[PDB]
Amino acid sequence: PKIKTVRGAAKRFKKTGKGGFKHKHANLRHILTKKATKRKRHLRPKAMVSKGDLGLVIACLPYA
Amino acid sequence: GIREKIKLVSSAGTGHFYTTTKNKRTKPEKLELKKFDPVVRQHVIYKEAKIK
Amino acid sequence: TRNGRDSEAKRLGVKRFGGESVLAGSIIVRQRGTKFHAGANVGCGRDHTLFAKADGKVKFEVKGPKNRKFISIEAE
Amino acid sequence: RLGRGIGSGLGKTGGRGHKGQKSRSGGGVRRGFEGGQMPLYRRLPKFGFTS
RNA sequence: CCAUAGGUUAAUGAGGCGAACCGGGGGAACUGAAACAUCUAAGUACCCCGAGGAAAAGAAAUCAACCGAGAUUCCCCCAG
RNA sequence: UUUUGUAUAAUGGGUCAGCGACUUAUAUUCUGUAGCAAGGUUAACCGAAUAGGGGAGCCGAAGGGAAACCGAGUCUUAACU
RNA sequence: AGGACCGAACCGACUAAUGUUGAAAAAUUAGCGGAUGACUUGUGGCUGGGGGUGAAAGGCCAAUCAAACCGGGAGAUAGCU
RNA sequence: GUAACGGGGCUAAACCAUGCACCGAAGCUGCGGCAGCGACGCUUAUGCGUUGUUGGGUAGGGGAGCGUUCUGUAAGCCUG
RNA sequence: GUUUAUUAAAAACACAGCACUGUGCAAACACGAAAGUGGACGUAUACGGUGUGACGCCUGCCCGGUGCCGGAAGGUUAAUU
RNA sequence: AAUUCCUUGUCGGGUAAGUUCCGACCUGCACGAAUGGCGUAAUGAUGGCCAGGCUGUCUCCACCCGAGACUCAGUGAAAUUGAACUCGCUGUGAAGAUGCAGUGUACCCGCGGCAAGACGGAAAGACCCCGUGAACCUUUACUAUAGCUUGACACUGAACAU
RNA sequence: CUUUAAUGUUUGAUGUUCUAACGUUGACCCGUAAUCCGGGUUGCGGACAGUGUCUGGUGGGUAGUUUGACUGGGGCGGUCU
RNA sequence: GCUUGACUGCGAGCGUGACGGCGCGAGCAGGUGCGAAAGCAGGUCAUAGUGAUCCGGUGGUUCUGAAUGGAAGGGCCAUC
Ligand SMILES: [Mg+2]
Ligand SMILES: [Mg+2]
Ligand SMILES: [Mg+2]
Ligand SMILES: [Mg+2]
Ligand SMILES: [Mg+2]
Ligand SMILES: [Mg+2]
Ligand SMILES: [Mg+2]
Ligand SMILES: [Mg+2]
Ligand SMILES: [Mg+2]
Ligand SMILES: [Mg+2]
Ligand SMILES: [Mg+2]
Ligand SMILES: [Mg+2]
Ligand SMILES: [Mg+2]
Ligand SMILES: [Mg+2]
Ligand SMILES: [Mg+2]
Ligand SMILES: [Mg+2]
Ligand SMILES: [Mg+2]
Ligand SMILES: [Mg+2]
Ligand SMILES: [Mg+2]
Ligand SMILES: [Mg+2]
Ligand SMILES: [Mg+2]
Ligand SMILES: [Mg+2]
Ligand SMILES: [Mg+2]
Ligand SMILES: [Mg+2]
Ligand SMILES: [Mg+2]
Ligand SMILES: [Mg+2]
Ligand SMILES: [Mg+2]
Ligand SMILES: [Mg+2]
Ligand SMILES: [Mg+2]
Ligand SMILES: [Mg+2]
Ligand SMILES: [Mg+2]
Ligand SMILES: [Mg+2]
Ligand SMILES: [Mg+2]
Ligand SMILES: [Mg+2]
Ligand SMILES: [Mg+2]
Ligand SMILES: [Mg+2]
Ligand SMILES: [Mg+2]
Ligand SMILES: [Mg+2]
Ligand SMILES: [Mg+2]
Ligand SMILES: [Mg+2]
Ligand SMILES: [Mg+2]
Ligand SMILES: [Mg+2]
Ligand SMILES: [Mg+2]
Ligand SMILES: [Mg+2]
Ligand SMILES: [Mg+2]
Ligand SMILES: [Mg+2]
Ligand SMILES: [Mg+2]
Ligand SMILES: [Mg+2]
Repeated sequence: PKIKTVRGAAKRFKKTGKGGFKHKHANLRHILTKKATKRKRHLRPKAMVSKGDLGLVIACLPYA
Repeated sequence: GIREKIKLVSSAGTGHFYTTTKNKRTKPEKLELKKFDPVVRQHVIYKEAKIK
Repeated sequence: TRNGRDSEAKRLGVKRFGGESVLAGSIIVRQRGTKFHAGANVGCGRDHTLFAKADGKVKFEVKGPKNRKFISIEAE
Repeated sequence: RLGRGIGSGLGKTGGRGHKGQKSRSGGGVRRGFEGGQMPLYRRLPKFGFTS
């Protein structure tokens, strides 16, 4: 049968041009006020998936 | 922790606000500060409000 | 017992030594209190972290009445 | 062809090592298992919508 | 009291068996979730009823999207 | 066989013969190889039928952004050297 | 008269020896308790598995019982050997 | 059961200090053989006085093979 | 008297007796999706449940906790509107 | 004390000597009144203790009668078993050696016996621990649920009085 | 607007009296050779009881499960950022 | 004494982590405060004062709006 994508990972990672995956930074949901503005500002932009986790992401996302 | 978080709402009506904390035992008077408003790109007076 | 506690080591110390070429903004040493003081072309962070304000070679020197240790960057 | 004698180089274990999950019949953890922690695709928050 | 229930005849028909497939009435747990309740397993196993050579479904109070298509069933896509 | 470590007084086997354990399907990624090549390839099905037809689709040649959108740029921001 | 007494059949099974791949997957030998009773026994019948039945030990329910046996789910699962 | 030189035995066959020998390993060196790899000389998918060097091995990774049954080759070939 | 058939026959269980409590008979209760049946073709001098366990002398104090019974004014409170 | 930890409590009786028994004492670690208290004739394959009789239970075993064991003939198993050309000692060593080192001893092979060893045989240890094992059972563990109970609506209507 | 006196209305709260739903494991008749059932007559009860949906309370009666790890074995103690 | 830089958008280059992440940062843009100015200020001498994701709540937003116009809901920003 067709492989089923892990739907939780498909809603958080988008494939990029050179095969990478972008995700939003964590730690920015509901305890952010006590965090310095500089810390919050750096978490706002999108980030690249680290090399260690590339294999796990590709396994969860076989069709994308 | 007994200090409670508050929000400072801009008077310009943009709806932007900052958040901070204040001691409720002392300093009952409302907090007024001049802070930068990103919507109007100017430093305006921010007024204390209730987080909800 | 009521002991057996510690915190993870914060990896302080000298990261770039004398004569090393560094890029602007690279931190040379992380410390607790001003063990080293900022000299020419060297900035001081809010936690007394000394960082390079220009490209060049790291040089350590001792000057002043207090016999203190200073870090400067010779930007060629 | 593993497990077909000493000379084959894959005998008596079939390349699976010694008594792990990979050595059990039908053994092995599911995709995204991080040893017990919630995996990275669950530590991180969801974002966006599909148009 | 008529009636009705009931009773006695006479005609037809049905009874049971049989592999799977089919429709319907009921309907688990082990297991997976590295535990476990929602969930999964699964409307599966099993039980029951009924029918046929097929059954079921079926001739739009259906879809489309401002263009149109024109009952149902089945296959490949759409698409993990 | 299991172990840091077994002549070990740790497990296994009385012996022989026969049998006895990494397979299969689908999908996906990588390598090798062959073909074609900015293109490649069809599935069901049709078909005297391993041919041929069928390009329905799928992947690739363009990305950025949550998205609308823009596009060799794009997002972020009022704007970015 | 008696859930009276002594004591065979009958029924029980307290002690000891033997037997422990037995004559016997619970018995034999010598003693022992009850022996007109809440006794014992024959032939039929009824109660069915989360149920039965139990003068109650988790006992018994076909040499199996803190949940019988048979088939099915089923190649349950087994981070263990 | 001697059992605290392995034993015999030793007054040096012990210890100390100098020497010169010898024994001693699958180490090293000779004389052959096989294989992997590196840069060369010509030639190089082949290979050549090549040369230098390497070749203990579990888990495990890589590479190259043997043999068994069956299909084509094969209405061929082997065989009273 | 009964009990762990097959290592325990006992001080364990049962027992007559005693007390509490439920039950007015389409009884309580129990087995049953239900019908029904048992209780019982019985009727509180009866039946069920619980604890104690002949007989003799006796069974003292605590209703705060937890249950049960009685009360219903007030507080709180579901479906519904 | 079926209850007493300290404990063989203390005293008395029984004995030559009694951690048991019997009688008291009370200091009841931690008895107690129908989860009954205390007594109680009779009963008991009931528990403990004592005395007489009686005896091979014993001092201390002896003999004898039978059935096996032993020999012969016939029939003819079993558990177990890596392979054995299967000695002692001391030391070493997966840390208790028939198998290693050293050394001593020992002609080859049966039969009747004894069980010290072969960590002898039996049965993937019941104790201990572990597994995000199983099962039963308990409860003011969690979530439910049968049952019981409450009300609204329906089956279900009329009239009158407040 | 308050205070509201009366006025009809619309919903409820009880109490009383009916019968016609419903109940009858009261009597009698028939089906009928019948302690079932059904029908009829009559009496009693009666808008209750009882049942359905929804709903609050109760509920080891019965289920499905949970009940951590480190640790000079484990538990207990301590610890977990 | 005067004040709100306990500023908004960003950030060359580094540090420390398996990762999630955490930390340091000159400089740039817009607006500020204190100084006459050079200049300093992106909280506190520094290192503890803390909690991921999911789900739900609040405000903002021409991002989306299942035929169309809205809307619900979702997204983004701020935040519980
Ligand atoms: Mg190998
Ligand atoms: Mg193994
Ligand atoms: Mg392994
Ligand atoms: Mg599970
Ligand atoms: Mg036919
Ligand atoms: Mg052995
Ligand atoms: Mg064996
Ligand atoms: Mg290829
Ligand atoms: Mg074709
Ligand atoms: Mg096309
Ligand atoms: Mg760009
Ligand atoms: Mg008698
Ligand atoms: Mg007798
Ligand atoms: Mg014996
Ligand atoms: Mg008697
Ligand atoms: Mg049995
Ligand atoms: Mg069971
Ligand atoms: Mg079975
Ligand atoms: Mg199954
Ligand atoms: Mg199995
Ligand atoms: Mg060599
Ligand atoms: Mg053939
Ligand atoms: Mg017995
Ligand atoms: Mg018996
Ligand atoms: Mg017995
Ligand atoms: Mg009793
Ligand atoms: Mg009370
Ligand atoms: Mg009271
Ligand atoms: Mg004692
Ligand atoms: Mg005495
Ligand atoms: Mg006494
Ligand atoms: Mg007592
Ligand atoms: Mg009392
Ligand atoms: Mg009492
Ligand atoms: Mg008796
Ligand atoms: Mg006695
Ligand atoms: Mg005597
Ligand atoms: Mg031997
Ligand atoms: Mg020995
Ligand atoms: Mg020894
Ligand atoms: Mg012998
Ligand atoms: Mg012997
Ligand atoms: Mg013996
Ligand atoms: Mg555990
Ligand atoms: Mg339970
Ligand atoms: Mg389960
Ligand atoms: Mg533990
Ligand atoms: Mg719509």
